[PDB]
Amino acid sequence: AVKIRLKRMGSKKSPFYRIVVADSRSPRDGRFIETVGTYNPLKDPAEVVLKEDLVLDWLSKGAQPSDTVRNILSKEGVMKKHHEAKNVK
Amino acid sequence: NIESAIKRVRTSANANAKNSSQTNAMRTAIKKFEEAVAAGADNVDALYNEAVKAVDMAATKGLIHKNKANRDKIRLSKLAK
RNA sequence: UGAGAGUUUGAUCCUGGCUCAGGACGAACGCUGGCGGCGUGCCUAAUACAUGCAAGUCGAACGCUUCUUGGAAAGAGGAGUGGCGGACGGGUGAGUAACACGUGGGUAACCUACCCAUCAGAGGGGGAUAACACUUGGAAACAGGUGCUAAUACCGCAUAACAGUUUAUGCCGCAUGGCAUAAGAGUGAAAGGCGCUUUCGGGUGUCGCUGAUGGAUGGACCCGCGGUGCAUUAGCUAGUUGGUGAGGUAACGGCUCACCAAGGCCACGAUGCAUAGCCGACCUGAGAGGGUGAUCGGCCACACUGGGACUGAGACACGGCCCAGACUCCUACGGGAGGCAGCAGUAGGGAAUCUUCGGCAAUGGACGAAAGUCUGACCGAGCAACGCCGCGUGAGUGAAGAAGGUUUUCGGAUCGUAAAACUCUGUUGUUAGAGAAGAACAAGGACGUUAGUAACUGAACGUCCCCUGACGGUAUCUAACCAGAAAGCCACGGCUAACUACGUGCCAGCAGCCGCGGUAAUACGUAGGUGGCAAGCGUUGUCCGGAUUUAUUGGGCGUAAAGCGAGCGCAGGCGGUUUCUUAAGUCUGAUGUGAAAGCCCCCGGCUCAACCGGGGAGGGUCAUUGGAAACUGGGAGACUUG
Repeated sequence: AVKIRLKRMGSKKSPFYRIVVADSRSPRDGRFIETVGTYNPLKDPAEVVLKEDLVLDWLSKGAQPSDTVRNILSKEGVMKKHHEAKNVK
Repeated sequence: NIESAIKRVRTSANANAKNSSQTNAMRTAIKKFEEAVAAGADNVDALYNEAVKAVDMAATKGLIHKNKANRDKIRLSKLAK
């Protein structure tokens, strides 16, 4: 039940967010296995700061990227590349 | 206190009842078999395969997981047939 | 990156204790108002808990019932069976001196639905029941009886052993043992759900179901080493130690039974007693090392106290049950009800520690063909000057010392161009607008793409529209007004910058230490003068230093504190010269690991700054593997000085 997800680093008013990749038994900002990506919550068009190297390696193992990961990596087409290089493979 | 697991309580109660019946059925089947093997007379194959059926159907139709059934068939076939 | 200063005497040199100058109050300011950036906030009672919230979901598994519209069916609603989750998430440090933790390792003694991979497959029935209607007992909680009914609920039969032995074969390993092929005895299912073609069709795509092998995720067992005080704590142990066999276990095993012996652990500290959760880490040190275990993160353990299991693969289960005990509320007195060390909130304790606000918009859970529903996780809001960022309380000019203060010989000094006055200003404060930015990417639903089916006709894959922000009138900007609203702390005999007048004048009271007083006090007390931090500054407590005052780095025993009254020797510490070997210690290379955030350094963004981001050095006294053969250590010989 491995699962890639997000992680907050806020202050009071202005947050900063990070993608994080883990197993779903764990808490969100708690433990994990390794690291994937981040993104700016402010200044749209914000800073799409992605690894885009471990998502397809990680879903080769088989996981479930969450709701935000699918949209903001379909902006980079990684989920499009997921069913483009895995349903075609 | 309780919110919605009282249905879980009643489910576990029914499982107690029927699992108690099934496990007692299995144990009495096994002892009914094991009486005959030290006896040495007739009815040595019918109750043999009935004991093996009882163990296997309480393994799969019932549940232990697989291996107490497997250890029993090992210690059984290494003793009777 | 290592600063010493007072105090023993009439004076001197040593040795030596006491005190001070630095920083580390997770929470007491008697002052005061700028804190609007970043963070924290019951450490004493693991004390007792009113009030609400904190776990539900599935109608494409399946029967029944209440409504907008006597036949009508979509949407809605009510209960139940049945399925998955309540073992995650959040709290606390009471216990624990032990494989509980940290690090290195072992699985030829180990287990797992929840995500993919592979192959085998994947029928016909029964018989009840809940719900449902009526009655009995009920104060109630809840029991009971009769009758009827469904399923992916329950329940028996067919088919495969590929698992599992056992046999032969070949191959190998560290003892057991393991790896491939061929064969002797028994074993399942939901046979179900949706949508299409529906001309008998009955083929279906998907979602499910079962068996056997795999990867990955999670849990468990064992092993070497490391972290505490007491020896005014020297013996402890019998399932103990080993063997035999059996039961039992996911798994090995005295885990447990029966038999045979008496073995085991200890001066390197067994056993006993007291205290403590362990770690990554820290506003101490020149460094070796001392002190604390909060954040935040990892592991372990606990749920008013003690036992015990059941369902479930996973619990001996924090808002599950059963029993015993304590305590609390009702009882129609027979009987029942309850466990905030989850979030706020309550009373007591204390030197001391906060709001009973919204939403899942952001993110993360839980179920599902879908919208969706829940979340005191979390996002964020409202308090405490509780600590750190970074800026504020005008600036340029302006006196023979305005007035006036205190002091004086009265002739002057200082307050003090600092006033008064001119010229400029708005980081801000008031008013009003823009901006509600950035906070948000967004299921699904139509339009258009792949390996296959007879057909996206429907399926599993696209671009474009639709839509929503609790704090939000939030940030930020623009423009108008006025120097206006924006100043507080302790001493001045030395250590250690700062003087006067007078009073009480062995007494009222100051002392960090030396030390004052006692009519001429820079020491008691006033009043003015000055000093150092600076919207924060005094006092009190605790931790490291200064301390070479436990000295390995880094001290010494003739008289200062300090060689046992002396000998003899077990164990122990250290050993003469030399040839060859060895490689345990030692030096050296390669490899895996020492979580992330931590501190530092390089680079960058928030107007800089803290805060955040990218990259490597640090933490091994670590594990495997290869050399080096001087010194120490093990083996064989030699020599004569001891």
